[PDB]
Amino acid sequence: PKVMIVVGGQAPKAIRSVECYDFEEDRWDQIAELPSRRCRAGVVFMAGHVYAVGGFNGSLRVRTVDVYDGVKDQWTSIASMQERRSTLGAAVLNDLLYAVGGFDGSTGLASVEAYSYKTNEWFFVAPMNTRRSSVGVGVVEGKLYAVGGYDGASRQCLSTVEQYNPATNEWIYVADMSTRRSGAGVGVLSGQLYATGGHDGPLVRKSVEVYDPGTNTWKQVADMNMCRRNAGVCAVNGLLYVVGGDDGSCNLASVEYYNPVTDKWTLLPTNMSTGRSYAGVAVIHK
Amino acid sequence: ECEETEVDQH
Ligand SMILES: [Cl-]
Ligand SMILES: [Cl-]
Repeated sequence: PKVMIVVGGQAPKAIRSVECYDFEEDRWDQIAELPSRRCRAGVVFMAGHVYAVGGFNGSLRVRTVDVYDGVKDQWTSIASMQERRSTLGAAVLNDLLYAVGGFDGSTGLASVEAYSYKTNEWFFVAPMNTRRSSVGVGVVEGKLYAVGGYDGASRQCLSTVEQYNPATNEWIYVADMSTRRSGAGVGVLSGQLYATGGHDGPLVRKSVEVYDPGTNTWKQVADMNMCRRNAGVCAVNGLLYVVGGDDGSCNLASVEYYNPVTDKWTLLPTNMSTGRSYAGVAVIHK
Repeated sequence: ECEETEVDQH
């Protein structure tokens, strides 16, 4: 019996709200809100807490990190990153929490730093080849993937994907996606890397393609029910959930999950209270 | 800085 939480976001500005969805009972409730307004952040589940890394507070790009205790229902704040990061990707790999890319917001970032629960400290690792804002990340088989995003240097949305090996500490390009996807919803399900939605300028996609690390090839699956960009993505019990986002104009309150067995996207029977974009999601136990 | 995200500033 797991629960899914949605942290912060825009609606239409930075908020503090954090909603929770009970699967067994099909309902959305409010839990302990953030200590501060936060959106465009990286939200991960590192055993056994939920982390909110970087982001935007409606006025400034932040480097702070907040941690949630699903038992006492309260937020505490750990060590802040070295750099301010907004619209970044965050994931866990080999007991390390990586903060990937983001916005300064004077410049797009190619730098990556990792956090250790052991030392409570952020340290830089090898930077990406291309700076990426509005980037999504995923971890497959001890590898860290930075999917698409936006490059301020060349001024265009990216179709390139990079791979990070913690053993060698260097980034390499892999197979480019079928199209340019900025702010795509990135998740991992059954060893497969998913790139959902995203956008290139004003065009928001509902198409989804999936990467196979073994073959280094992208293949297309079923389109989502709706065009989504900047949505929250997490997977649980063989299903990949996509939460909120926006269609380039309006923030969405709908949530849909993907079933790789049947190749289907299914809407949740109950939308969120308030439509959110750039909100992070994670799954814990109640 | 600008409230908008980098990609939307474009
Ligand atoms: Cl919007
Ligand atoms: Cl931003």
